[PDB]
Amino acid sequence: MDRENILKAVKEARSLAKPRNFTQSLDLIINLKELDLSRPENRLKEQVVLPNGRGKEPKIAVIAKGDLAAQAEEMGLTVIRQDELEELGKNKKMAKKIANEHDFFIAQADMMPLVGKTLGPVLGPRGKMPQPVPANANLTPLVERLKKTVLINTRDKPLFHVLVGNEKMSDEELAENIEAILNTVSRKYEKGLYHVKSAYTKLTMGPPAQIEK
Repeated sequence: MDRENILKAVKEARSLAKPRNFTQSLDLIINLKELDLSRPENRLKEQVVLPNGRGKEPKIAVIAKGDLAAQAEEMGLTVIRQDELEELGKNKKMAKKIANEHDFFIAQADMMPLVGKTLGPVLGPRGKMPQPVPANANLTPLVERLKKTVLINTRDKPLFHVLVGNEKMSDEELAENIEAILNTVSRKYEKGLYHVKSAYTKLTMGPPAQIEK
């Protein structure tokens, strides 16, 4: 899992991927070996800020009110104010829709029990429960980080995928994105990257090419 060998598997995944009428994204498949995923201390669940971003920007919703919601409308983010949160509670159709349409949710801190009550049946099963920020937080740092945030999640199984980017990125960029994920498996566990049995790269409709080591 050294650079020149990630760069090689990124290149072999591209070359083997028959071109399509959309920009295919590159997925990383990690196989974990020797770990007990019945103990939660061994389950990886991290937010990694990829250095080079993630291909298309993720849609972000801001459940707030006041200045914090004045900033998000300004940034062009989807704003769900308190009033609109109450109606969404009565309407499970419109609630599964906002959830399946946004990648990340940010809620104003004090609105979280009210989001727990109203949108909670939706986002919680979906894993999109909002990240709380102070009522006076500046959303610009936060939204910057989140535009390049993906989420490693083993749940209970020795296997996971993470998107590391798309076709329109260089091999070098996708190398440093994959290396940013691997450096995280390595940081968690004390034997390090010994728990990576095999690791593959793949385009959306490409074949998978394993990273040599």
